[PDB]
Amino acid sequence: SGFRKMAFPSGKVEGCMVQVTCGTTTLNGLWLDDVVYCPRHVICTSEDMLNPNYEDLLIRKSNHNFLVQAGNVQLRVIGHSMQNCVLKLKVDTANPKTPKYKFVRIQPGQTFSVLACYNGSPSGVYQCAMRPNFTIKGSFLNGSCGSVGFNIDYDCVSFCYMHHMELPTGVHAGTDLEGNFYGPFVDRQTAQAAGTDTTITVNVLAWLYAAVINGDRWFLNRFTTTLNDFNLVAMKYNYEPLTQDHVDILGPLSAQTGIAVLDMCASLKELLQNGMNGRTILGSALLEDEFTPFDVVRQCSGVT
Amino acid sequence: SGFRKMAFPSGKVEGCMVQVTCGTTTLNGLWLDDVVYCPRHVICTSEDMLNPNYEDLLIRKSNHNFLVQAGNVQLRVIGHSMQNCVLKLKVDTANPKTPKYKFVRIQPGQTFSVLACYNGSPSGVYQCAMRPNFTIKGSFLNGSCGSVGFNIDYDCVSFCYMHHMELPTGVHAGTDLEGNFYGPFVDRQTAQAAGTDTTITVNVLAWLYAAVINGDRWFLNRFTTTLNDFNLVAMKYNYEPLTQDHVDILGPLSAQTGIAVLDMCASLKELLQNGMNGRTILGSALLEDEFTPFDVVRQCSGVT
Ligand SMILES: O=C(Nc1cncc2cnccc12)[C@@H]1CCOc2ccc(Cl)cc21
Ligand SMILES: O=C(Nc1cncc2cnccc12)[C@@H]1CCOc2ccc(Cl)cc21
Repeated sequence: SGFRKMAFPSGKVEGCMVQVTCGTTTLNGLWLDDVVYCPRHVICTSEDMLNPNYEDLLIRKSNHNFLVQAGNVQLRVIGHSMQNCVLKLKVDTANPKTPKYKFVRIQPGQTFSVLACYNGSPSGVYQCAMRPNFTIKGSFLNGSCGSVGFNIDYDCVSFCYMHHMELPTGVHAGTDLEGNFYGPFVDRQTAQAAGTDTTITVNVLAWLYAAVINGDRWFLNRFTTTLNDFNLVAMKYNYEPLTQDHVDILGPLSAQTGIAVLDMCASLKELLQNGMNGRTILGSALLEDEFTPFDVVRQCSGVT
Repeated sequence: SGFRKMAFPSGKVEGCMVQVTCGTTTLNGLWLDDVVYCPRHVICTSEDMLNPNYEDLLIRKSNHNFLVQAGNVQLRVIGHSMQNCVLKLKVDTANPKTPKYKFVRIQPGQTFSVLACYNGSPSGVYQCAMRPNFTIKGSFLNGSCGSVGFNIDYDCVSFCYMHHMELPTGVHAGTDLEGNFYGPFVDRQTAQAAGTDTTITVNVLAWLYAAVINGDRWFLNRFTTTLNDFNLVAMKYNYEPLTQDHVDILGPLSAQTGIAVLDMCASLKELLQNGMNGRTILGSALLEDEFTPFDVVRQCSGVT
């Protein structure tokens, strides 16, 4: 028993973290096989970031200008190319610690673990979610760029995110491992609207099932609802509309607890309309939306 | 910017995790040098746990009865001994992945990262605190026993905790790496009082400083207090009394923000007496006590 915001074990990802220096800029790189992946803003000075012409800035750079350092050993750069907002540095040595890996583009509402790095060194690991508006509420300081988000299925690491930017609002933006930004963000120090964010409804319901599994049951009630009645409430409270796909993904949790999905929706409706009344659920005074139904099942079953 | 419940990178600890089987019981072991450390209840069946005589149960066991498996390779056990509530299995091979390490006994209120394991395999990592009553609010299922808590200073892992037991209340109890329980707990399936827990005052204040650093300042007020006036309030709300040592440890955060410690105490006093009024601080609707002043400084400075 017990429910925690757990991150995947970070070892397989620590072994890929390298330091990438270009001119005066240093950020983090991801070394998989004979390729180092890093944000393309490694070629910019602070004044370049205002309105950078990346093609033109990269043209002034050569393989010898990119300093890649793994731990304490230098890697020889033999190729460089720009793919969207990432640079791919071909090095002459395959990373001996390259795990089984995939590059995946996660969906809004999905969760992942971030290994925060500075100067190619890992400082911490946390579990977070890709918000519906495609930002992440991370913990990133200067030099954190190039830090990656990932999931782990047994031995295969699915890299899903690379940190690029902190918006003036304090939220974070980044790309998939092909350099495509999540959301409408561009890699420029300019005004950028994050957009209206919503609460991930399926995740809150999943977390309410983890609460019932772990003993916190006070929020359970004598009521039920319909998808449409619940969705009217979700609209009023800036929650993502619940669809039959969300109900279907909640099937395993609904089966384990014996509480129908729409019955749990009625509980969520009452918590939305009445608040917590000074009580807590799984040690939290707000409705948690950073645990997916897959995460709750994984944590309550013990998948390693 | 951004503030997260960050855990240390778990790689150095993943490389020490082994599976320990004795009879029909399997739990996790910690392989450092040529020694595997695991909870001594690995020698018990479920019926033994009611009132076990560990000396007598261990006497029926020989080195060949302890099956230690690292990944997919078996370790040869050449010695066994019981130290308090841990078994030390001398194996014939030193763990090649043994990092620089220390065995430390942490103080109540201090934090650490837990690498949850099942069958010697790491499933997740989370940051938690040793409660003032010496329990931990972890996330542990059957087979999690032998999972360890630790801190990391550059390259040195300080092992501070080994999971042993889940109390009927759903809280967790365990030992230091010499087998000494934190708190009054015994390794028996019997009624065990956890004791009155309190909120770690210094940690809440530290987290309030991290909120000011990161922008959440609404809770700041035109008031100040004294250690004694604040402590009367702390008493009423089951908060640990604040001492001059706590004020002293808050010095760096007080210096960074320019907000005197007793001025932040006055803010905490008002939050205790008036609640949050439906607002949040660092995305939380309650006062967080699982970040020490050292953790806030580390996270806001970027120590790797
Ligand atoms: O965001 C960036 N810096 C950081 C990232 N994350 C966290 C931080 C925290 N504190 C200072 C800086 C940070 C860089 C530098 C600023 O201008 C831009 C503009 C667009 C892009 Cl793609 C990157 C950057
Ligand atoms: O606590 C224990 N089991 C677990 C630990 N942690 C989490 C769990 C979750 N779910 C089932 C079991 C768990 C073992 C077995 C029960 O009897 C005792 C009594 C004292 C001692 Cl020292 C250990 C044990």
